Amino acid sequence: SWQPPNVYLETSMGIIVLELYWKHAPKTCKNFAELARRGYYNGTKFHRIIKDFMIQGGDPTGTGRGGASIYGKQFEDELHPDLKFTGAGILAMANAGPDTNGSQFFVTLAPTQWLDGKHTIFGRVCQGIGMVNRVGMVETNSQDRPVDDVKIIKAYPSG
Amino acid sequence: MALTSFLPAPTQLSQDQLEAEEKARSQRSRQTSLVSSRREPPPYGYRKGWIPRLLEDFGDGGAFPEIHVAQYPLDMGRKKKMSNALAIQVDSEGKIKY
Amino acid sequence: YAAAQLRQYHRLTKQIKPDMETYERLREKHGEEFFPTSNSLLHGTHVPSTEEIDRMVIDLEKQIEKRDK
Amino acid sequence: NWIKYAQWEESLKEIQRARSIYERALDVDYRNITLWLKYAEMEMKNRQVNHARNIWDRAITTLPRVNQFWYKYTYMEEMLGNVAGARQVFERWMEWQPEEQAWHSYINFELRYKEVDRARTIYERFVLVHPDVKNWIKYARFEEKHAYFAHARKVYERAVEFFGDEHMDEHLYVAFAKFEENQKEFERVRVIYKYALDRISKQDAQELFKNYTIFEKKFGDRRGIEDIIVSKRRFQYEEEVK
Amino acid sequence: RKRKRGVDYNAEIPFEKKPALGFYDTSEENYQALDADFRKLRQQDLDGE
Repeated sequence: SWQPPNVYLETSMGIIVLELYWKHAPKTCKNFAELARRGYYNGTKFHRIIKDFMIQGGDPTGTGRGGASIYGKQFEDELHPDLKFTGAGILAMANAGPDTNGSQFFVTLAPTQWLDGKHTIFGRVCQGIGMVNRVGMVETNSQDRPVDDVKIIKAYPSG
Repeated sequence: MALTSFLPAPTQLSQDQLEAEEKARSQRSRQTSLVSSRREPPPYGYRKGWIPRLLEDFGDGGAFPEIHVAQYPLDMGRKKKMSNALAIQVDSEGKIKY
Repeated sequence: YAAAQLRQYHRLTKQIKPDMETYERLREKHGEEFFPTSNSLLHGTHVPSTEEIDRMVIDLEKQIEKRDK
Repeated sequence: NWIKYAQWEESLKEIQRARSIYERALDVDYRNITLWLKYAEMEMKNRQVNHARNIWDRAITTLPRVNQFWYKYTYMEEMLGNVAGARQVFERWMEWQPEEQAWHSYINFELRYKEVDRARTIYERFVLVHPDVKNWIKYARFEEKHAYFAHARKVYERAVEFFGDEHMDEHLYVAFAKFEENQKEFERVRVIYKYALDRISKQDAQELFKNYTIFEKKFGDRRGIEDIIVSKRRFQYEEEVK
Repeated sequence: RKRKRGVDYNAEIPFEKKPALGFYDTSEENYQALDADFRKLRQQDLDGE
């Protein structure tokens, strides 16, 4: 039940550093840091990249159906009245419905308004925002899958 | 066999070389003194009451969800015009996929 | 053809050489950009000014005018 | 025939028709160098810079060995003052390892804008791609002119190490003697010439001897000057005797 | 007119293979139309000297 600082992503393209608000959603932050600590993202990829919307990432199955948690497959939401989906580079926990969150995050690329109805924000990107846009410029298909591998190499709950 | 074994190690230096060695070492040091572009300040950590308005404020980038103003780091998220350019797509860790 | 083109190239490059002012003006303000690698994202964003384009066209004519001979 | 039709539409300023003629002509023989040139020229004249860029960028991908395209593309950026953009074209060119003359154009580009330290780094890369004695002399003399003698010597030392066990050109040693002459290391100079004279035949070493005999005429005593000259004459008279 | 071919080259760009398009946007830039000047132009002037 310890509180690490900023999480280092080390993607195939470069480094991105996420800031996490221990002020507002600590349970997701502990979960995200622990999965980063144990090495649960080492080799997972950005499977769903929609242009000018978001980048869903992080699944050992690579399907966009997989994931568990440190509590086990589900935990509640933290729909906080302060965090609002505003601009690019917000980090947020990808959902499948009410109070069901696994281990899939998504980094957002534009202001979205219908999102914060039903998703938990916990984070924002803070180092090399242009590299996110380079991930944003990745070739897609009908199901919005990348042709190459945009995978996360390593991740560090540093500090 | 190379002259490096037939010529003595640089313990032989004329007075002109002694002055020139100090001059050549300082010349290298002077050419790297051009610091170039002084970069933007990072945002404040205790963000109460601060509102980003310029591109400069973002510094390192990223939008602040706790600040209730529409933010557009590096002009992302702004409604783009009908540009016919295909995306400058870059491979995993390689060069730009031309 | 290569050698005469090279001689042309040596002739053309030496005639652009007195334009130090536009280089010097650019180098300070664009020194953060002035040094790119082949993988840097600058390609595709450069929108040159109309006057620079005009200078190119005139200079192209000078190449043609030589080629005429 | 295609060029005549496209130039006629160009005279009518019906650029949209002219464009389609060039593209259709590429479908029959994309390898014809002159076709690409005529298409790119027409867009440049009419200030349609982005169209011309797309033509050049396509050309270098399909026909990388056509050197003329690279030169012309950089020449566009140079006239537009896009010194940064020009480098990207140059850097992507060097990936293919082009001919010697291409490198010199890139070197001269930095030299026109006085970026001495960068020119050095390109020189190092160039010499590794083209390990020829001429390039080593050029690099060494470059450092020498700017008085960075601590760098210049290392270039000469590496050169006599690299070539010395494979091939031994008199041209390098005459140059390196002049360096130590500037350094006034007359003892080092004599070592260089002896090392060359013991291995190179006296009949090729005449220009070697000629600079050496002038060298001794600059700083050597009369006794030393005559002995090297006598030994040469002795060899010459021995050739007469043989 | 009783022909299957001919007049089609006046209605549109006949065989409009588009320019390839990539890395620079160029849907924006466009060109000045032909200056007509139908009080000096001649048949010899279009073909040239």
